[PDB]
Amino acid sequence: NLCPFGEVFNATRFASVYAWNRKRISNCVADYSVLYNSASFSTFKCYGVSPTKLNDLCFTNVYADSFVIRGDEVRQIAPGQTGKIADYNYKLPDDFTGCVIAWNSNNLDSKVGGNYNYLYRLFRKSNLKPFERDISTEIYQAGSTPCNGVEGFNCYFPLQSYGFQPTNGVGYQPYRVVVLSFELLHAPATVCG
Amino acid sequence: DIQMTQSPSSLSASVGDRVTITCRASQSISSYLSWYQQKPGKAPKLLIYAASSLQSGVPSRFSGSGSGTDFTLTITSLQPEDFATYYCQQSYSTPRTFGQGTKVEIKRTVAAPSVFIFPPSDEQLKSGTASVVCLLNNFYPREAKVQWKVDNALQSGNSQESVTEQDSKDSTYSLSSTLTLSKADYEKHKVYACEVTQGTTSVTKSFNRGEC
Amino acid sequence: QVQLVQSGAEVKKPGSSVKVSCKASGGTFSNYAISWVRQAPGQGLEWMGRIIPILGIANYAQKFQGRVTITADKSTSTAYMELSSLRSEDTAVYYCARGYYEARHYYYYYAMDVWGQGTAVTVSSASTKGPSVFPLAPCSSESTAALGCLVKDYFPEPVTVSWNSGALTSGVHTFPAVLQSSGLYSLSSVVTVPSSSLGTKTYTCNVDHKPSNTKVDKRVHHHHH
Repeated sequence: NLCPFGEVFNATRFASVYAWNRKRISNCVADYSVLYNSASFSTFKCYGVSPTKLNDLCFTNVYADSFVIRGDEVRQIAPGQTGKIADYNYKLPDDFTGCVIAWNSNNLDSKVGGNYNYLYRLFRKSNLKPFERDISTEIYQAGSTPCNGVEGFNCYFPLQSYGFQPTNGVGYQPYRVVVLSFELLHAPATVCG
Repeated sequence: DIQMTQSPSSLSASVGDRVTITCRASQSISSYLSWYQQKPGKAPKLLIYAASSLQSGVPSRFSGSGSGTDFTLTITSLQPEDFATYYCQQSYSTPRTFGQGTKVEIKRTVAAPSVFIFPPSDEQLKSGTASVVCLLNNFYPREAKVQWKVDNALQSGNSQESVTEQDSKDSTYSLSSTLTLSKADYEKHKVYACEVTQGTTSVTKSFNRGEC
Repeated sequence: QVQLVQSGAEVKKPGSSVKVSCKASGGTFSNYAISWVRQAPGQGLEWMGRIIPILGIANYAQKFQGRVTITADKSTSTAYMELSSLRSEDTAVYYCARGYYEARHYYYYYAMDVWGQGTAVTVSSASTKGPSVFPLAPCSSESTAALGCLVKDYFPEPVTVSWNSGALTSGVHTFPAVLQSSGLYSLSSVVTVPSSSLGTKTYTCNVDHKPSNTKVDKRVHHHHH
């Protein structure tokens, strides 16, 4: 059985970045080179591996993380980066081993008048740990006075919608992102090039 | 909880006037301050937000200012459509408390009410209740004290009153007050009187139950 | 041109619950918070709480916590306010209003920019009752006469009043109803006329009470009989 990859890349609904979706890829024929020439990708960059030299490797598990961000935030889905997405939404480790794949989805994810379904976290008391997920909706206390569950002075709703529109500039258009992390554990390898 | 106190409670002004309404907060609220307009039987409408920003499509005769605790709404060249109630609202913290409101009324010359007193109808009496009604017709200003007297004894707790909005033609108010007694209590007394007091003048209209 | 359309007027017994709807039309508002504000008769405005529809996050003023629930159906773009353990003090007009919550729109500072038309909720143990209409006639002369009708003992609001089937309008004052101790309403409607014209002319007040499907026409005698 070939690795269910079209299920991730061709999923109808994609997660909001703050609530990024994980799919675990199990024991299957991992064919990596065909993927790299499966569609026109605006981003295909790998970290400690090649698109062709992966077809001679074995791993315990592959994790496929998927979400939507705007074009000018794709740069943030890389080791060592900063910004709202890397700090408070989706963090890659320093020693990351995987690929980051992205494509423009303005044909799909943009609605006229705005698609307000996609959220990102604007405020957090501290940066996320690598592969951390925060789905909390606590009002963000920037002040000394407590927020009683209601936004106000010094009390900020922590999430914001992108509001993707078709006429938006390239940097502001929605981009679908798939992140493939490659794992090794003290257990038999399951996914192989 | 932040308290918002508006002043004045009401004011009278003429078309063309410049009008100022103030709102004081119990603490500093930065620019978490909005102003709303409401007319009888209608939903409130946003005029000003962020203390000073004119809401899109709202006439430029409306403007807001303020600093710390003290905020003002100014209507520069008052038009007929602008006679209404105005509310401030703080959105600084929960609960997002409103001021008690300011009614902008039409100024005109003083006018004495015409005073009429109505005995209870025979028809009502036959059902065991008596309603005695006092009408004050076409008066200005609004403030008036209406008291009931039965055989010269002043009444309390047995009357209710209501007032119309300012008349479209003459900008006056009318007031209706009802004294409510049982038939039996009504029949005990002779002289029924309604007294209205404005400033230095009191007027009393009466009838004698026995007579007519 | 987004409007917010609310459900109709409601009469409710003490201790029951009411549920009021608020539907976005000419839009499907998903960028916005939905607040609920109420106004008791003759009184000011009072913020009850707000929902953030997108995530179904609802919070309420301390005063209403425990009794109020705000919900939103994302597909219909309908928000709901349910208030329970209703008391006569809960008699008010209830407003929904759209406002902001997101940092992008910080510069509104959570102002409420579009309001529903309101929902009149009446809380009372009284039953529907048509009005009794009694003549108001002086104990009789002056230059000006006043006549009228007392519209007593009806529930619920409203009644409408006309004179001579709408042919007599000038000199007419129809007063706001007052709520009596009995829980029934009462209003007066009066007209002023010259004393000369009392001779030939007749005066009839036409009272309409739609909630009880009752209409009353009352010929007012010139003087008290």
